[PDB]
Amino acid sequence: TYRGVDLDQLLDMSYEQLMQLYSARQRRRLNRGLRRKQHSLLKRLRKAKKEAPPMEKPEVVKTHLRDMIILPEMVGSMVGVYNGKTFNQVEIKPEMIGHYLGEFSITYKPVKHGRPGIGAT
Amino acid sequence: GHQQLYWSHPRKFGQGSRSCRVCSNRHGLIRKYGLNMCRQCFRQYAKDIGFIKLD
Amino acid sequence: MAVQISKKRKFVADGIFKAELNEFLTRELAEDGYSGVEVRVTPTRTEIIILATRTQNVLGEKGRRIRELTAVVQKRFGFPEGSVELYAEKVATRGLCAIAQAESLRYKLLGGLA
Amino acid sequence: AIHRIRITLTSRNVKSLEKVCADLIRGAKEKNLKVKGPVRMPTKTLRITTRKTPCGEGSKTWDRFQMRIHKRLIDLHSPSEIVKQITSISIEPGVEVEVTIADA
Amino acid sequence: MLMPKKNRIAIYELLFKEGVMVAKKDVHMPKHPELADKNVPNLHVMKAMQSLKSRGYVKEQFAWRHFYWYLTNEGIQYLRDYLHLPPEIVPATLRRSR
Amino acid sequence: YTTPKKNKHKRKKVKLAVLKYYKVDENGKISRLRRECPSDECGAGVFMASHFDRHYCGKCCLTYCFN
RNA sequence: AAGGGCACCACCAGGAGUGGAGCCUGCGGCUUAAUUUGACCAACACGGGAAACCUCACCCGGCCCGGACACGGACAGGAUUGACAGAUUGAUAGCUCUUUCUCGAUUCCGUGGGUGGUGGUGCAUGGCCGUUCUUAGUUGGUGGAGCGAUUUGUCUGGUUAAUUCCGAUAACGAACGAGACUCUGGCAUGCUAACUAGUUACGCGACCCCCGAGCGGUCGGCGUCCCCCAACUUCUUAGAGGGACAAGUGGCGUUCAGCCACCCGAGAUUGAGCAAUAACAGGUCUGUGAUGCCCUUAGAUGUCCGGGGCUGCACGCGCGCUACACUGACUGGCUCAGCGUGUGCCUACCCUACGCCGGCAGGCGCGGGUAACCCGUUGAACCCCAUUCGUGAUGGGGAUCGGGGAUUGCAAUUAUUCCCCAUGAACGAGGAAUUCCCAGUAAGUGCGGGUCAUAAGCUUGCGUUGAUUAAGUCCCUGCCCUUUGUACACACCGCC
Ligand SMILES: [Mg+2]
Ligand SMILES: [Mg+2]
Repeated sequence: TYRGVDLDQLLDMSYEQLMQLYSARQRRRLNRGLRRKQHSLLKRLRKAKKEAPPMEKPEVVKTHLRDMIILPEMVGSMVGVYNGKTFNQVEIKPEMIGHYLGEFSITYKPVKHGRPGIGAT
Repeated sequence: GHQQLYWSHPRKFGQGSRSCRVCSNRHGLIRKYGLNMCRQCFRQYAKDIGFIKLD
Repeated sequence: MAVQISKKRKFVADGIFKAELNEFLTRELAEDGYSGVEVRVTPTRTEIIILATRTQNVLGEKGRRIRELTAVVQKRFGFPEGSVELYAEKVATRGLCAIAQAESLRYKLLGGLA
Repeated sequence: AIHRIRITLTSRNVKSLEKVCADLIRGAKEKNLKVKGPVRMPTKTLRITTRKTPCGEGSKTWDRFQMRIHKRLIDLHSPSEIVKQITSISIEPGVEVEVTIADA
Repeated sequence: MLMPKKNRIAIYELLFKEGVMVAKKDVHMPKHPELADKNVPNLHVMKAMQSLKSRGYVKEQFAWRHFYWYLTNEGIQYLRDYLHLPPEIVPATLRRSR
Repeated sequence: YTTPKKNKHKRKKVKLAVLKYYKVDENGKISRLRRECPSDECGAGVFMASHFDRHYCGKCCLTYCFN
């Protein structure tokens, strides 16, 4: 439940009234025109989901654009998000709606602090 | 590539949109009074434009 | 008005034009004993006066090179046609022009002189 | 037309502006037009501050430059027409002039 | 350079109609300022003039961000017999009012 | 270096012989066996492609698909 | 080692601090595919270096040649180029593949030869600039001396900020630097001018007293350069000039050079800029179509495109900001600035009055301004006057963090910025050490400009408020001149 309505209503929740359910940043993003790359990615995920076998997850789809905002019609896809080095496949959970795709493929590994070198004498 | 991606990335603003009018440098530009000249080039030519030292 | 820029920007643009023209004359008339540039602008038209030693050398066959430079300055800065004239002036006491003497020294060094 | 015009002069130095503002009005008096007094506008000082070094290593010494733009306003007013009377500008290089009218 | 004929002759006749031509250094300029109607990219004219300099029919002068190509005497007859022109039509710099 | 991918194979063209994709019969009868591009920018001189499921114009870049 | 003089990048007497806390920012270290790199008084809010893309030079991948010219093959019976579909691709890169159309001599191949590179080399270099050193010192000719390296000139002394000058004098005659010089601030009721600056007077007005004044008080309300329909330049502007010279008086002084006190004066030392010889293996080849040599140059170290990073954290350090509060905080009212900017060749991107909507950040239409014409009389902060708070980690502090709302952009996640409501952490004046400073000075305080599509904790300036202490010294840290010792000369960070 993103904003109190279920996912089923979100599937047929058109863009014009969906912006009143997103936050301010996402609403401004959707107010501005989505470019052709995002539409092509949406068509690709739709193609993968329709060609996906029943009761089985779809195939992986890769992309560099991690500034995509998550839409409810992309739930359940296998999306591989670039981290700068490789593509990181990630689930779309029913709780990830207002979050950008880049938040789920970290751009660095967390540091394991070692013995300090010559510095900090 | 073809023309669709060779210069597709916009440079209608920002630091990469501006270069020195002499040496085309992208650092230390002087946009004041539309001078559009590099800091080094301005020190080189300020006598020629007419910016002279008083104090 | 709206077409014309402010006075400060206009003086800045004039200085830019002066510096660019000086650089062009330096890099073009280096072997012709270039000394300096003097420009006289009027609302009617502009007059550009080059100070140099070898006027007969900067002037091509029947003024060919002076015509070439006049066309170059016509094209690059986009003046109205026929509104610019180029005069080549012989300097007085060329030993007093540090630019000419330095260029002559560079010519001597390029000749192979110690 | 019956004409009342405005003449403005500006440059980077004061000697040339002063000699133009002197000889032009003297010629106007010899050519018997009454002249509105010369108005010296406050000077525009264009200041640019720049580090002397081209690298950044040093003692952080800033080189400051100036450009003093002085402009003078002189209004030539005659009972009869003006432009057919005075046409010679007598302008040396280095000083800018703009000739407008009361309507402009 | 893969640039076609139809702009090559246009650039050539611009270069012959007057003794010089001026081109800013910008390989990404959508359109060279003069010869506006021909829709010729600036990179094509830059490389055409570079090839002409390489063959020696034009000499090049470089200010801050501009080229100042000067057509030479070996550039006269080459443009003449490339454009199929009798030796009577001259560039404007060569002969004026005479 | 040591690029993980092999060097990408650049396309080499097919080296087509003389075109000859039009035939006349019994002492001369024109037979357009290739599609016409109807646009002005294509013209009536050039022919269109003969793909197995569409037609392509070399200049007009239109696509006529037959189902 | 001695003698003399000098400096808040030294001290004294003080002031404000830093170092103690949080945060911003830059170095090191750690981690990383990558955290690009230089720099270690004279690096560490520096490279005008406040990077989402670009910047980018780092990494992960994908294109193009933007490989001229010459030679030889190749070819109009096709050298070769673009491309719809599908797969393939992050990609709607015809990049590759299946598939055919299409350009036509511009290309393709190979051989030399270009070319380019924020690639390397500042210990090859130019230029720039920093430092030695902003101290007062430096040199030629001729002459004197010494075999000569060299020395005199360039000094015993007195004086100065100053080898500044007076004085002696084997020196004389010079030259640079200092000085002189330019800008700046301070006085000019002296001159010129002012509708793009004002003032005064007057006429319309508007409001209060109107008891009764009435040439009463206020107006940044309207007008008198609308052309006959007022004068004036003090206030403002900016030009020409003047004005200050140790000039006058007393004292000290070889009564010379100068020094102290004082009257009159606006001012009896306004701050800056420039700034000698010689030098550094000081920094920049990442400013340059400044550049030598070397490396690469088609699977590119070129170039373009996509993304990430340059911010990444057990930690150390530098410059800053915020504070630790009652000399305060909050709320309301009252009241004064000055620099300086504002719509663009590429280049799109301006300052904004006023009206309306919204609580705010913002949005919606009318204008002005290319500018002493508009923002703007820049109604700034500090401060002042009144309210509340009450010595508590408290109404100080706002770090961290949740949610929501707008702005810019192609894109705001690793939060651009802003706004609102939430949480209130350390911090109760900071060890050893250490920075800067003598009058509109420190410090408090805000405002412009730079960077800016969006932006300042930085910086350059500007203004407001505004001091304590001192008119000395060499004690430390150093410097100049003379003498002296030296076994040093890469010069005591020496040599041994
Ligand atoms: Mg409170
Ligand atoms: Mg001894």
